[PDB]
Amino acid sequence: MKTILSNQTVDIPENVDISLKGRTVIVKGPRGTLRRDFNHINVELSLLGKKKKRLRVDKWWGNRKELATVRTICSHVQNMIKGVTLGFRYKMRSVYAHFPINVVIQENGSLVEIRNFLGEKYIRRVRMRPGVACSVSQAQKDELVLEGNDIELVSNSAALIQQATTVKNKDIRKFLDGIYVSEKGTVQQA
RNA sequence: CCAAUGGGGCGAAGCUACCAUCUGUGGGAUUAUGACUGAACGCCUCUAAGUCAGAAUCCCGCCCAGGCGGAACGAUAGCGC
Ligand SMILES: [Mg+2]
Ligand SMILES: [Mg+2]
Ligand SMILES: [Mg+2]
Ligand SMILES: [Mg+2]
Ligand SMILES: [Mg+2]
Ligand SMILES: [Mg+2]
Repeated sequence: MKTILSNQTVDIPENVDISLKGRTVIVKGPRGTLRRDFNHINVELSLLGKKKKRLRVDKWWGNRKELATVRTICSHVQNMIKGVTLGFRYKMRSVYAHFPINVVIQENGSLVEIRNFLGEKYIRRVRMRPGVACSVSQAQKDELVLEGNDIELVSNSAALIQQATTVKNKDIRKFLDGIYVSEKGTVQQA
């Protein structure tokens, strides 16, 4: 079955300016700008109102798979609003039974060195995605804080570190060592 | 000198032996898999749209040949313009 119309709307905070170049969404906020291209989805984007702006997503004559893309766009656009206003802050804890995991931040938070992971002599060097900054946590021991405006870049950056410290040829239910994503917050709490 | 290389010792050059010696190499997309964001299904979800890492595999490189396939350049005798 094709549905005549399926739509959803997004509310834009006053401090965020959204402009459309076709299906390219440009969100400008206090923390910067994010541009995402949605040309791989056949939807219709509309900006409504002037005082309280809104973004509308329309899908005319959509089957089940095409209808599922309508909310996906809204959620991405909301994350972009969240990124440019509050930012994204993933925290990671390093877990170890015997060998402390030493983390050194280089290149202004764009490179992470991991040493002595399960006692390995090999040094792991993880490169953060552009626009993502890693830093050791002054508040807690054995913790990292990744910050950025793009949720996917920040969360991909953290996945790289988490998968860098993988245990091999052991029972990973026993050998639990590794750095893991422990919290998903925002840079500015508001 | 002859004995169809008379026999035997040592033996140049050449050839030749893991029986001596030397040299044997880099990327790309990715598989399995593990994940990101994320609906579908207000939650969840590696998947649906989008995204990441990924290998004796695969393709290429390096290497071997070099097409009824080209190229630049030289010189061109009764011959070119
Ligand atoms: Mg064992
Ligand atoms: Mg005789
Ligand atoms: Mg001899
Ligand atoms: Mg590769
Ligand atoms: Mg996959
Ligand atoms: Mg890849």
